[PDB]
Amino acid sequence: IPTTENLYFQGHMKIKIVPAVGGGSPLELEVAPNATVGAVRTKVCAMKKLPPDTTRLTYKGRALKDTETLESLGVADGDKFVLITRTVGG
Amino acid sequence: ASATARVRIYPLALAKVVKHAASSLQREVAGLLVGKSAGKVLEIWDAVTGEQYGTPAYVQLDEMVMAKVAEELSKSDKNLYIVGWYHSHPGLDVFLSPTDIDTQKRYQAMFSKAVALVVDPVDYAKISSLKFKVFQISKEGRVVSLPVS
Ligand SMILES: [Zn+2]
Repeated sequence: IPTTENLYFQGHMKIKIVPAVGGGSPLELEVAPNATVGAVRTKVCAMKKLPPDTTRLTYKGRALKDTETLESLGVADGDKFVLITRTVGG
Repeated sequence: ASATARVRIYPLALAKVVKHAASSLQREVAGLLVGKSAGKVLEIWDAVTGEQYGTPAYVQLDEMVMAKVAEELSKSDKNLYIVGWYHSHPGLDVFLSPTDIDTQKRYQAMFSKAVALVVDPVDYAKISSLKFKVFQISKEGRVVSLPVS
């Protein structure tokens, strides 16, 4: 058993992240209740080759702050988030 | 030059954009473009909108509009998705402002073939047509107006 194998299985909660724009694959991330929304969004942005400062995660009907824990939101295995970006004109 | 070679807009989708814009000459309006890519062709199948705040010089679509629309499209059996956004520029002519460019750069980061449709309801092109363009930021970072049909 590789020393880092333990790290692979930390947190058996699976969450689905839908990118709001484009038809690209949703991500199915394995996370812990103690994870922050920011930690999730960081992994999502890494996977999608996005910069870190341009998107937000949404859950139910609200945008999430990166500092909130998944635990504090009542997130459960299987829940779904959407990754949005701002739509602002001038 | 650019990720999208040309844009095909379903006539009713265009009509929905124009009517939305024409119904609020006193402020900018915005919404979302729904469709799919087909190779380098971007197909716009529908245009949808929702809660927003705007003035004659600015508009922001509530972010939960995008969230709702994306989740619905993802859940459905249709292979359609958000492909871009639109906004109006009443009496201000058709271009991407610095604000718009920033929004569009962010759309393209998530979906390389994304486009921004800008309509000015108070004007008509020239045979007449609707006063609009579909823009994309090119690979070298310039705003380009794409061929539309
Ligand atoms: Zn604009």
